[PDB]
Amino acid sequence: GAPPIMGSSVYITVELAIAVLAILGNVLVCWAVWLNSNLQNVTNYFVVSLAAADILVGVLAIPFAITISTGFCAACHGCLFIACFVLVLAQSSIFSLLAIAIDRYIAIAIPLRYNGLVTGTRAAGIIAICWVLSFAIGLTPMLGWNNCGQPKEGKAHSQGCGEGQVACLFEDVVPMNYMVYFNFFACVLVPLLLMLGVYLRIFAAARRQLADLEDNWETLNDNLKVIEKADNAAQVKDALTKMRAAALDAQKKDFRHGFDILVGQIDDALKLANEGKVKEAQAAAEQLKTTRNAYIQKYLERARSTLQKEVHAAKSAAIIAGLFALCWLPLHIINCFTFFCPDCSHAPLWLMYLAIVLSHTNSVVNPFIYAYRIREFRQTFRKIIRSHVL
Ligand SMILES: CCn1c(=O)c2c(nc(/C=C\c3ccc(OC)c(O)c3)n2C)n(CC)c1=O
Ligand SMILES: CCCCCCCC/C=C\CCCCCCCC(=O)O
Ligand code: NA
Repeated sequence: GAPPIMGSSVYITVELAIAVLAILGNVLVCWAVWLNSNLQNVTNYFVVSLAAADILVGVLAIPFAITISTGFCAACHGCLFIACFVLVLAQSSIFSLLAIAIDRYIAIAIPLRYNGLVTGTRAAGIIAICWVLSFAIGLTPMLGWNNCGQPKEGKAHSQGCGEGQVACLFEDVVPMNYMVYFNFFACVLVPLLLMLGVYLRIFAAARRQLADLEDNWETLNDNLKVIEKADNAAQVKDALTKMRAAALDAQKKDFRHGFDILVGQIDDALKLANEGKVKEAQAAAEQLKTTRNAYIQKYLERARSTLQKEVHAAKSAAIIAGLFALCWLPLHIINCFTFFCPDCSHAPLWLMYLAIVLSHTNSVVNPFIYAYRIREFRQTFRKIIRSHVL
């Protein structure tokens, strides 16, 4: 049996190395939001509420993890705070993720009423409510759902613990039924499943909007080409009416003239054919071709350009929410095993160290996703390096 101090120096070093990277990267995000006003919006106010949770991980949660690793003697309730504080920071992070997904869903689904729903002051109050709920969910064991009533007297005397003190160990103070049913299934697994469902509606609604533009465009141009080889005066009344319903369906100030000019030329062709004049109406329809291929077609590509921009942000936020579940599921399934298969042997200590270290890594990857995926966060970052390194 090798001395345990050697088998722990690499653990403390990895925990301290991750803590330093968690404090620097996330503070840099909070510094860019305060500096650039373009980064000040409802979406990023939830990013700061998440970066603040990642900062406190490397400031308090990681020092708490190194402390409990020793099993030091302390009051049973004082040990509960050191063991369950990371649950508070993990709860608000889930709330920030679920809040960002809802905000992006409103932007793509209801863009006309987005400015009326979300507000700088309405989002700030949601953050405060989420932080209060995260303390309630995270500190549930301190309200009596703990193992203080049945302390392990054999280990208390072993660490030389005084009267009333116990060996601060997570599995000995936090019940497993709380970690698996109340924390994992209810407060972690269920919220993540909703995030998966909200993101499916976002990408599906975006695809539906793209299909309308192409379908509304197909109904526009292909219907006008029908009248170029027409037969009766009513045969063009159908095709011009098909383009009229598609002109308004696609309209849903640079295009304000563009549609008013094109729809006006359309109505000046129904009546021209409403009187039997088929050849005179087709001549007025070539005037639509200029409008179609000059003053309106730029809108269908600008609207298509904005949709692709908005979806790109939905992927960037979904990548972050996906990386959160990846870093936290291994720890939760280990608990599931210890709780569901008692005949099984408990997971070895070296695997417990990998699951905990992996769960702390989540507090480091988020500042990297903002840069590599958001252009404005990159440039604001770079201005901080240039205006600080010198
Ligand atoms: C809520 C997240 N969480 C756990 O899930 C958890 C846990 N500790 C255990 C099991 C024991 C353990 C683990 C590592 C050790 O040395 C470093 C050790 O000596 C014992 N678990 C299961 N902790 C970290 C203290 C925790 O905060
Ligand atoms: C950037 C990292 C900031 C945190 C640095 C501090 C890390 C260590 C924190 C407290 C360790 C727990 C204190 C326990 C007292 C000694 C235990 C013992 O001697 O048996
Ligand atoms: Na986190």
